[PDB]
Amino acid sequence: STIVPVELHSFEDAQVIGGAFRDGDAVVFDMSLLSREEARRIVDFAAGLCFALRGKMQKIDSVTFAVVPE
Amino acid sequence: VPVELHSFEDAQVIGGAFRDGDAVVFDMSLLSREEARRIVDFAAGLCFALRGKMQKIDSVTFAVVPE
Amino acid sequence: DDLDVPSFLQ
Amino acid sequence: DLDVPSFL
Ligand SMILES: [Mg+2]
Repeated sequence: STIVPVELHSFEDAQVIGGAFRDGDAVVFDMSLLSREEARRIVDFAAGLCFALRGKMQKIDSVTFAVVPE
Repeated sequence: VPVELHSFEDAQVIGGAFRDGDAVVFDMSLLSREEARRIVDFAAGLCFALRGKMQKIDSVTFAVVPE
Repeated sequence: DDLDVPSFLQ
Repeated sequence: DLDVPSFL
């Protein structure tokens, strides 16, 4: 499989990250359209996804992160 | 598991017990509004990943239930 | 204490 | 600065 890209518009958009990630796919997500606090929310949700499945989380830049399955 | 949260770092206690297959009940009365939001988002992430159940018990009490 | 379970977890 | 939480 190949990395799923996501352009986030709201916190509900975390469902795309969650859905693809729990299906065993790496997700790269952009938060440039998100506010300071919305990005904080996304990162906390993504951290939760990662911890539960023992995956890897990495910062690419200030508005881009990736969640990688175990 | 009745976790009293002091900061966002205590998310690890919820996470650790939950991914080990245990239901966790956590209290957020000591947290600021910003910290409680962070905990709820993290807990939502834990639940979504493992298809668990998340429920609000009262205003400062939530539960995360596996499988 | 105005927080709830995100809707999409239903 | 928005980073990966330490416990990960
Ligand atoms: Mg938006």
